[PDB]
Order: sequence, then structure tokens, then C-alpha cells
Amino acid sequence: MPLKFPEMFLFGTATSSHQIEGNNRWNDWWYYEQIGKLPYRSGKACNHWELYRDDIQLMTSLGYNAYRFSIEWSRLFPEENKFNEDAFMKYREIIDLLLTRGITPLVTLHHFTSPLWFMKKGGFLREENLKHWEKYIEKVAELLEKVKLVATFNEPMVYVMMGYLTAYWPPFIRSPFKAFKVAANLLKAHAIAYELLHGKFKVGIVKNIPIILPASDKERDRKAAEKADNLFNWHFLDAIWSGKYRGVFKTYRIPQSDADFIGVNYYTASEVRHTWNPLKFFFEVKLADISERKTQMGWSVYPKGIYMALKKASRYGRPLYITENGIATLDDEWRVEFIIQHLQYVHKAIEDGLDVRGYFYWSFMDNYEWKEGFGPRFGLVEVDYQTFERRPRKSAYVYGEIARSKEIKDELLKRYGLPELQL
Repeated sequence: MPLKFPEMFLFGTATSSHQIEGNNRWNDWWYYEQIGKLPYRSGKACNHWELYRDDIQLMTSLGYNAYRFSIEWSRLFPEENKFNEDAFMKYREIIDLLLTRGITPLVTLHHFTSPLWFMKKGGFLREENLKHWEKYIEKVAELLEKVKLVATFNEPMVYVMMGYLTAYWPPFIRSPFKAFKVAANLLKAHAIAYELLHGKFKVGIVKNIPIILPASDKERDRKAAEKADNLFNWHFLDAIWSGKYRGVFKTYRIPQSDADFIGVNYYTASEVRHTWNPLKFFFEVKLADISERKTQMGWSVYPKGIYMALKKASRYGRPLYITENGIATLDDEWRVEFIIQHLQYVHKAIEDGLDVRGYFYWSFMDNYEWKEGFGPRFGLVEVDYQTFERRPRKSAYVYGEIARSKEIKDELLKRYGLPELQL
């Protein structure tokens, strides 16, 4: 018996816009890349902005019936109130292709990059800047007329953590007070989009949901993992419905809105231990050492985590999608295995009743992996950066067969799947 998925299930791949499109000259990343800040690698990416017609054909060729990608706001508004029709018609064009070829799109309105001019005004740190976000949404409601699935922000907490708490990404800030004010503004921004789009669209949000484990059995550490889990995951998502989001000193009041679906981005698990330092909110995080074999960034592979992530996320009573799941290796055999084992768990989730409607593999093709540059290869499709040649890997075909047939067959389960509980 093959592992069967529902007919309407989505088997797609995902990309952003700064990572694959080339020369995105108007966003904050491009800027810091160019001056050599951090941003310490630059891009012209996969030059998808030129080759999109081919990438879509290739995509249609492998048998994927869905594509998750994002619209670059800085392209539609290079500067203050200067709209751009070229960018508009081009994305509009990309959308048509997808539809005429039967690929269900899922569009992300914001995926880590913002227009430089917007950031110069302080970005989402300053609530007044939300008027700019509003203009963007109004214009994008026209651009997406054929699309059904929209997600406002891609991983808002990772966005907040990297650029405001950790100083790892633009604007390079290390401030708990500010990081929380930004999160509250992201929640307002989401509420603003939902209000403007929910009519004609299904408006969701995309959350990175790591599996957070205690570094030990001691209650001191168990309490610490729950706290960290609530702080990085549930308080932010709770706020969408409750309207309250607790900061360091304040509790921000935002209007209650909704999300028509929650996209779950799942990669690995983290271990948390208790600390005395309030600056670190009283806990230290490290990557969980679960699998003996590590990933290119040294992450563990923990297939069961995706089931747990979906389970925890179903608490909101909204349909779920795995909007991202992938692996960076130079060993594609490991990728086929990774994909299959995660799908076995995505399948058991469906079996246990969870409302999961799709799976998007993180990355149709290798691409710009932010601060880490081009070294990590998450792609089903290899990309030659000198030529821009797309060379599909074995995984691209295996996954292609799966998406096309809506099932994982015997041969594959036995070769790569997990034995126990079969499925």
C-alpha cells in the first residue's frame, strides 16, 4: 500500500524574492550587502527576475502543483511614493503563467526585506510608518486579483530576533525593548492587511515553529523551555486573536483580527537551559543535538518535529500548511530521505485529523541564503552561479513523482521511510 495524500493536497516548492530574483537594488539588504556590513556576501541571485519563464516551465515539468513565492515591496516602490508599473506587470505576468500552467500560488507579502527608504524612516519600529505598509497593501490587492492564498509576513519573530535582539540582520539592533515594539507593529500590520484583503482573499501568516526542548529533565530547564516556546511561538500567534501582546515593560493592545491559515515553517529543534541573566530573558538556546548526522549549518534532522509543530499549531482551529521544510546538503540522497520521512509525519498528522492542506519544500532551487551566502544548497534544483543553469537533482524527480501521483509508493517507503508505525 502506498502512502496516499488527498487529491486537493498541495505539493509545492518555495522561494522568496531577494533570494532568487537578481539585482534587488531598492531594499535594505542590498544596501548593507553593497557597503559590506553583514550583509557580508552579495547577490544577483538565481537571476530569476530574467529567467522566471523557464523556472516556471521547469516547475511545471517536474509535476509540482503549487509555488510559494514573495512579492518584493521595494520593487513596487523603489522610493517614497514612486510606484513602478514594470515590476507590477511582471509579477502579474508571473502569476498568469502559474495559473495557466495549473500551479496554485501562495504569495508572501513580506519576506525579511523592506524598501530602503522605509527602513530609513525606522521601519516597523515606528507605528506611523504603517501608513506606507497600508499603501503597499492597497496596491497589491490589485496585483493579486487571480490569487487565492496570501500570507502577510514570513516568519515575523525570526525577523524581530535577527534584526532587533540579535543584531545579526538589518537594522543590526540589540534591544529587547525595541524588538518587542516591532513585533507589536507586525501584528498591527497583519491586522491592517487582513482587514484590507480578507474579503477577496484567504489571508494567513507564516510562522517558523522550532521544536523547543529542555536541555535537561530538571524543572528549572523544563520551565525555561516552556517560557522560551511561549515567547518565540505562542504569544505572538495568540495575539492575533486576543489583541494583547506582552512586551518587556508593556502589554501592547492591538485590535483583534484573524488569519485564514497558518503556514508552518519547520526545520529542526532547539534546546533551552535556564540562566540568571534577565537580558537573555533567563534562558540560553542551543541547537538540539538529535541526529548523529548534521546539516550544512549543523542542524539535526528530526522528522517527528514536524508532526509536533503541526499539532501545536492546530490549537488555533485554522487550516495549516507546511510553508517551508528543507535541507541543505551536498548529499541529495540525504534530501530524498529527509523529504520522505517528513512527509510520513505530515501524512500521520492528516491521519490523526489535523487539517494540513499542503507541503512546500524549501527551495525549488539553491539560492541566496541570507547572511550565510550561497554555500548552503537547499534546492531540489541545483543552480550554476556562473551560468544560471538549472540542473534538477534526483530529489526533484522523486518529489515530482510524489506530487504528481499524490502518493509515496512502496519502493520509496522501504528505501528511505521510517519503519515504526509504518505510514
